[PDB]
Amino acid sequence: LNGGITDMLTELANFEKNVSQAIHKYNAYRKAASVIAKYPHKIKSGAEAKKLPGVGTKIAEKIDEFLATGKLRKLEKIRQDDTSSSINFLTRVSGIGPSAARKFVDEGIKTLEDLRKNEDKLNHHQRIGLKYFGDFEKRIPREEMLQMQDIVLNEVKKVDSEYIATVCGSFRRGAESSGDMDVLLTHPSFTSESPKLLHQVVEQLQKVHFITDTLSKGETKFMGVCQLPSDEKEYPHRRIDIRLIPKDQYYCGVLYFTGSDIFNKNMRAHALEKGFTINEYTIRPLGVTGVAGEPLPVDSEKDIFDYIQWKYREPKDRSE
DNA sequence: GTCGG
DNA sequence: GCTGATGCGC
DNA sequence: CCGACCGCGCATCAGC
Ligand code: NA
Ligand code: NA
Ligand code: NA
Repeated sequence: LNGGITDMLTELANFEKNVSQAIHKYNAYRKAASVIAKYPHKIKSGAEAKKLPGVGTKIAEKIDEFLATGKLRKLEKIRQDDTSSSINFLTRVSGIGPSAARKFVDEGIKTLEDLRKNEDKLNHHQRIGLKYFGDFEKRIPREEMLQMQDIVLNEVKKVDSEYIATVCGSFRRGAESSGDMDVLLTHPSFTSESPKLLHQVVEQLQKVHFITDTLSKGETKFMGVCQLPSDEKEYPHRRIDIRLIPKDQYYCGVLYFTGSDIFNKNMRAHALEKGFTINEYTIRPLGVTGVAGEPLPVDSEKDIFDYIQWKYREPKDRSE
């Protein structure tokens, strides 16, 4: 209903992140765009929007200007500035953030073609981002997410049957498509109390030509690129993350990385109401002075809901 | 840019 | 070479 | 009025 407005706000967000290097303004604009996107009426004025949380005085003014004129002069200015628009474009390459993009543009590197000419000036991450520029911007239909899941769960199984693997994100909530694949991994041998555990899994996924490129990889986190097996149309390359988490912190991690972010907000709020604090890693009781005690045992997501006396919420009912 | 202490 | 800072994506 | 707004793992750099 307010597609024009939320587009305007997103454009402003991208400009603050990429050109102004103002990450909190970026997120303020995103917050505004989200809350307006969800508003079940066609906004008729700035004052109306300002009733919404995340929408303040300045955004209300831009909404008035947009509604009267169908544009923002601030945005037209920005779009007609070659430097700003080139900086903004270059950050669409994974690995090229606001700093690299400004540096590149400063020396006349402004397009994909320019990057290709200057690949010697890119780091490994950036080269991969450039290589799969188009594929990385594609969404992943749920039916492919399911084929990808089966591959990952099976190959993990082949390395060792005690591995536990869970594909999280909006996917786990029943999303009809995903931006990437986020995999949480654990193993009985890994706990916060006390060895190539992730490597063995990455190596096997490479072995079967599922994982095709690595952006980064250490003992607990892998970020890379994967592709489904193809005499017909070859699949786009996709971003996959794999995180190795201690088993005693595993289901808190699943909970967190399943979201939604709004769901996590309401659940941490409710946990506090009842004398617990939940973060990505643990659920801890609060003493009366507000001192967090030791992390509680967690053997499943359900355990966390139990502790705070909340009725178990199916992942697909976790929109908020 | 918006919010809350 | 070593340590701590920064950039980056999440 | 003023600081918070998540903060972490990894790659790379800055400074030594
Ligand atoms: Na508001
Ligand atoms: Na980028
Ligand atoms: Na605050």
